[PDB]
Amino acid sequence: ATYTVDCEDYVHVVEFNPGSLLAYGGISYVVIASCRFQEEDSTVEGIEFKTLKTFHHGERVVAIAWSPETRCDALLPLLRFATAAGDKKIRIFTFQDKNEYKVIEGHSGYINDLVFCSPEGTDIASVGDDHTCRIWDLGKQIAMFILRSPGMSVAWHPEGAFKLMVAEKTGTIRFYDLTTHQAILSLEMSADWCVRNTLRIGAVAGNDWIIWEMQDNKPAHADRRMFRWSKCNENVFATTGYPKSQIAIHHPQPILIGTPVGSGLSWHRRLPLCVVGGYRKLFFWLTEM
Amino acid sequence: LPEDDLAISDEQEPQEAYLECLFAPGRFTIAAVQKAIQILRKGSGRVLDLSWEELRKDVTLTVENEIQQEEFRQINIENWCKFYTCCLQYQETLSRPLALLVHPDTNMVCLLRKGFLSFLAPCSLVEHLYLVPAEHLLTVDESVISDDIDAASDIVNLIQCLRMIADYISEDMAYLMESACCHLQERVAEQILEDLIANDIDNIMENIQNKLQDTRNPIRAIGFLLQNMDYEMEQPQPNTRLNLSTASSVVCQAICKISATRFLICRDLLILQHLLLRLGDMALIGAGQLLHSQQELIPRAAQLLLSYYMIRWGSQCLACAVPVDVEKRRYTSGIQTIVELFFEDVARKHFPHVFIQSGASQNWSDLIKRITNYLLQLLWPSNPNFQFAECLMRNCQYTQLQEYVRLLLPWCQVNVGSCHFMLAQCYLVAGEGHKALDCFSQAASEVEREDFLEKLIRVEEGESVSPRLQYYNRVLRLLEDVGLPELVIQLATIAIGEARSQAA
Amino acid sequence: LERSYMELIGAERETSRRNFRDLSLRPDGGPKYADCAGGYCYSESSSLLSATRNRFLHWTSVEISLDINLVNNAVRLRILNCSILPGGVHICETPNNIVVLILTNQTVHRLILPHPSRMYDPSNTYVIPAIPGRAPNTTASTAWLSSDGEALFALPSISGGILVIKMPPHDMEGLVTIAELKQSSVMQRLLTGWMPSSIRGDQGPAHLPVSLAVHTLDHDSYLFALCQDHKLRMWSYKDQMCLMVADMLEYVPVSK
Repeated sequence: ATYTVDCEDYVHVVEFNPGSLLAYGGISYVVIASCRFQEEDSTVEGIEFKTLKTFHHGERVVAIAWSPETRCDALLPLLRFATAAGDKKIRIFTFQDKNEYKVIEGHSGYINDLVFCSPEGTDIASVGDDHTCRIWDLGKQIAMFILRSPGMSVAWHPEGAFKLMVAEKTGTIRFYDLTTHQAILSLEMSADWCVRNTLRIGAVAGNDWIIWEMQDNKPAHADRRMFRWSKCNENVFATTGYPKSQIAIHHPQPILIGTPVGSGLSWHRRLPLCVVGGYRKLFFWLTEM
Repeated sequence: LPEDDLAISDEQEPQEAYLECLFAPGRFTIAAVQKAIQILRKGSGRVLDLSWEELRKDVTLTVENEIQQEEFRQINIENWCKFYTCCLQYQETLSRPLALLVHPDTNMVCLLRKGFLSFLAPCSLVEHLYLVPAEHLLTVDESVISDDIDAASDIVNLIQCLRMIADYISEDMAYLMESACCHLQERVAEQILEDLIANDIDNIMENIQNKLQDTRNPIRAIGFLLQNMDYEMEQPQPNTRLNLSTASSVVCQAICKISATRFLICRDLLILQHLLLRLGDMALIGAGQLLHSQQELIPRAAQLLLSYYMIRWGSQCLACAVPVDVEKRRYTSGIQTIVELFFEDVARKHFPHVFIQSGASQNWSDLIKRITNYLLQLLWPSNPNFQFAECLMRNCQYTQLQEYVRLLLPWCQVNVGSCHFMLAQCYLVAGEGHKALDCFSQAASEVEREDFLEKLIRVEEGESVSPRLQYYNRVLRLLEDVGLPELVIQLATIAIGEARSQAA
Repeated sequence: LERSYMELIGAERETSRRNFRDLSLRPDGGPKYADCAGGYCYSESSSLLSATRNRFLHWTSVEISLDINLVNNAVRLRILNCSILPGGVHICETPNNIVVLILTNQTVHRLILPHPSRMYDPSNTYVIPAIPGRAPNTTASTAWLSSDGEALFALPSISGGILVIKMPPHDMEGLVTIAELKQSSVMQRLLTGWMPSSIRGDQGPAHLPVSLAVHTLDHDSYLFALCQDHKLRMWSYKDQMCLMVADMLEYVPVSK
């Protein structure tokens, strides 16, 4: 049914999309696991995690995103991560080198989120409690933009690297184009994109959720946690109870999964599984329909 | 005048906006809303045993349930309009006056209406300037100087220029300006004009530029008016900061009326300055300053951004406050809104002797003048939002503290380590332990002797024992107290690395 | 030139951090939330030093008292065999409590309000021998004290008259006595008219009290009254006599 592995250290979980491998934020740094399709019983669609290795940094990873620059050669994995560390640092890992963004130029608050995107160069966007959104361009160029309130989430337009979304804690959702005039549009836990950016989501901690197919700007539909997007299906929407373990799949209200506390969770690169990190365990859950 | 429209999305979607506009009008009682709910349903006395928030939810849910993208928005707006009209119609039965009584203990005349109570106040200068017409403003006979420029005719010309430019903005346009103005706290005037003003102004810009050029010294004039409008000798001082001592509910409603009128005028001043700054006119650019030593509209604009910030904060504070599910300021626990709580922290009465103002000539009216003051007279004292937000935090008002968290980070001159330490605690109480750490790491409390904040006591108890490694030792303990044991340990290690105290 | 006043409005609905306190005296649309005749009362601490600082109550006529003072909560009363007639609520102060005089449609209720604890023997029910034969109109309480209470009632139809009720609260649990006051105006200063016309059982006389008001200066106890024929009358409470009258300019102040 599900596949389960105990884990020594746990924080955030991301799945590799920018290809069948998984990253566990931890206190020391990040463990890389491999999704293996094989099952020895010859029952298929049973998926295991192999813990390939623990990467060490010595600082806690709160948030992590993979770069497309990652490759696998003949056994050695060449992996690049955009990471958030406990000391309010955004880093780019290659263990050959680590880029640091900190100092005056860096965030002076907690860094809620980070995302990576690929132009003719690579861009890192990050949002903090300092009330700033920062762009890092990979010659090193930086930008610092004021937000109205602390930036809880940031994500780039899929299929459109120039536009991004920022979700401010106050609830303003902003549409940012770095290339053009910075504040293109605004709307009144996270906000994110869906599809080829054909849809915009906005999720509150009181659990109200807005759906915009970006008439007037009014949300097309709305229902009732933090939203986690089904990668292939626009209409399939995932939510969880962090503090139990109630996991809900919304498109009526199904509660598909009930595990302990849930740290963080993400969808498999092609949608079939959900990866869930609890306190002591990491888990693959297969969902169909 | 009340106006209403669709929303693009700045002041949310129409359902939220109509819910606020229905709960907030000063022509509202609970019984009329409950009677209106009966018309879109059934029911009667059972709506009395509902909480105020549950009552908001039942109204909102009732309207949504009836309605089955553009037609859905139009039909939803119309249902809310019908409901608003029905609530108002039942209410206007209450607006009938019944009697008028004077009370000699208070300095109060009390009007009795058929389900509303009223008292008479004299209008403020702000209320007089908000209302029309321009001629009536100029009909005020000159007592501090003669019939002349310093009276001021030239000033009164400028405040009506402000009001006309503001009258251009729609409610949709006004909402986008609000999203911008608190976020604004770059070379703001040029961009803020381009997006907000330039699109929504006709070529009345030439008429505005000509009239501003004709007036002699217009910067001195409208700066003196701002001083008269933020005007809340020894006699003046005595009549100013009145003596530190239902009352809250009453002045909450006054502070809302006064905040709304000021909020327009402070915006209108910003709009005219934004308009002036992006003009290619040498004469008007020269009229926007004292040349050398240089004092432009840039120093004046900063004070307007600060006044807008404090007023927009107080306007937000109208809506909310959560209860639990006589000497010690007993109102503090029992208040129903944050503006009422802010009121009571500022409590005044003219009759008691003031220890710090012994020559003062010896509560409702007194308290209004003092609440209006604390926003307007800034010097050495701490940021107003920060003091009020600390008082909220001390009374366990975490949701309310969380709502106003963004305002604790504003213009750079008003941003202090004590504010950031408050952001960190708010995030701990609201379970946002990651964001709490980011604030604790960036900001240091090396403010060992600040008597003003009850929040600093826990730092200070160790600062009396020990020196600056105590900040990390304090945050270490605070995160132990909330059960976050990775983050605790790192700070214990930071506290040793920053280092009888060693033994302790 | 003229200056504008502005008013501040507060809704008479429940305080969202308090609740109610209900009372029934005796076995029980626009009516529900819209008053027919309210008043305020102020038990000033120059007379009532024990109430320090004095309580400011609001009374709305099912009979709601809200403390609009610089103090606390509300109470409500339900009144059997409705309703409180307009002007049927009167208030005066005892040295340790506040007393409400209420007329319904023809019952007298004496309610002591325990204000120290209601916002933080209460009711005696009286039938008065004047009331079965004559309609009630206006009331003015001369006094309400801890162990006593005295009140003045005017009647409009079938004939006008003025009644004094005297109550002993603590003697035999609220017995009551009457005094009939003749309105004995021997002379009047200034103008002079007298025309007492009567035909139907529905009638008002010339000497009908239109309006009345009580007065207290040291030991001087007086009631001022206006008659239907426009006489301004000075009634001494002590002697129960009309000490002085003045006749006004004639005009029509009936519903024409």
